[PDB]
Amino acid sequence: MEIVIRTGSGDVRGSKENGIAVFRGIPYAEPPVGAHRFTAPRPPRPWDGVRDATEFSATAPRPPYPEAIGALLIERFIPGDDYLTLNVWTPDPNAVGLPVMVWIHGGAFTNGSGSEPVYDGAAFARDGVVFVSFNYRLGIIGFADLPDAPSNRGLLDQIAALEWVRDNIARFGGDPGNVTVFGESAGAMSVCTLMATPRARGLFRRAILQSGAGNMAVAAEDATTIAAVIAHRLGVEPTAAALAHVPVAQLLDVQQQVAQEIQGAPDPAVWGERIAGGSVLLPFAPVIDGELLSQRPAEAIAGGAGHDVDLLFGTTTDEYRLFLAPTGLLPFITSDYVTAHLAKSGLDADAAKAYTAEGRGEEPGDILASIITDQVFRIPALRIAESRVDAPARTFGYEFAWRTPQLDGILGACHAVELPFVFRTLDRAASLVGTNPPEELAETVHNAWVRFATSGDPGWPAWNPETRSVMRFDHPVSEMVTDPYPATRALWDGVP
Repeated sequence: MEIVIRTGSGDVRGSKENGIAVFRGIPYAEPPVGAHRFTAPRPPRPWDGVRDATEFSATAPRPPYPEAIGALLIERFIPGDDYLTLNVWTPDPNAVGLPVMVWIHGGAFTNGSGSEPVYDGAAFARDGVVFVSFNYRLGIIGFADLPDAPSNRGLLDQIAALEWVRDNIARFGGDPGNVTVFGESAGAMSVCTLMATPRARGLFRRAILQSGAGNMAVAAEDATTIAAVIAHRLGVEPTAAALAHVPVAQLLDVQQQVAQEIQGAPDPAVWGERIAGGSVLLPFAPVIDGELLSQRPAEAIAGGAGHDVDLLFGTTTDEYRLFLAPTGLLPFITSDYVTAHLAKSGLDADAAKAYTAEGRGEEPGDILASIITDQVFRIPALRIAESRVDAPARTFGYEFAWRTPQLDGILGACHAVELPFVFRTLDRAASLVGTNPPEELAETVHNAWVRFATSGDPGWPAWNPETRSVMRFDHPVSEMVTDPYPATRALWDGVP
């Protein structure tokens, strides 16, 4: 049952699990402890002999998800400091040139891990694909901007993991020249960021963006404000020199309070006018630091970044209901709040009527969820696709429309719902998808992902601005649709 493969830092021992070879917790960077919380990832100290790679490693420090989210998205924490590791599933390390899929987990840049049970790679390996997942630094440690630390450690970690794949995956049966990077939410936003980052050059041939685009980056001046507030609350200076010594529980407490304040209504006396006015979507997203990431990923992609990479992208029909619906408070939202929200984007109150006309909500709270779905997910995804009209590589789109039955159906096809369908891990995701989700749909979705990694074509017509065609996944029927929701789409043509 043991299987020993040579890496770059030494031999690792995995296990053969039913025609599949699995390796868990292969280190790709030295433990980021103390001052090394904030330094660039360092390749692991090489070793003689065989290091065990049969168990998942520690995961990155993270606070709990907010209570309502956390009941639906149940995380598995693994203790320890040696968390910059990756995991490989392959049908046979001696195979020749298999497609390689590298998963970047989501979690708002503060949560998640590569080793969550829902991200199990076995179904990909069974289908002839080498699958890799990994952990990267999160939150303050991963992304808070400090004058004495390289920016965006978590992005550097993702680059280091992808370099590990380039330099080692052939020994696991994979073609380094056929890597599809994929991710969901913050993982998909990370992929877009990597497309806009010169340091990530050549590390992937294809990309799958599940519910994330190029909008999620923190302006350098806002990151400086965020670090200053964090340091003030910790009673230390806003430097890596100071934060290297703060106990991690104290870091996570301040981090979680910052996350809560920015998600709500930030007090201008604490945060300044920009942040109080909503200039930060996620406060630990990658910083536009100027050297690693020179501009917001959306603008880089509009100028050609990633146009050589084949792209499959999509969103769920009801993305933002995950954040607004599960506590039963949607019915209290008022029309005047929706109108004020539309006004922040320069749209008139009657924009709400376009949502209702397209079946995207009759009550104000339902309309608000659809608006924010468009602002955060759907329109940013479409802007990337539109930018690629003349790209040499191919572009395909999907809409994941299957609705989860949890909480009497109130979530619809909410954010994250496609995850266990992609991975064929429905029995591990019942908190989000319920007890009896359709395995046929998991087969359909997962097989399309395998086809895309294999060939760059998921098996349906390419996306273009003429017909704007996407595969609408649902059960019992999945089928192509053209330019869904066109009137609500057109509302956003001139919005900043």
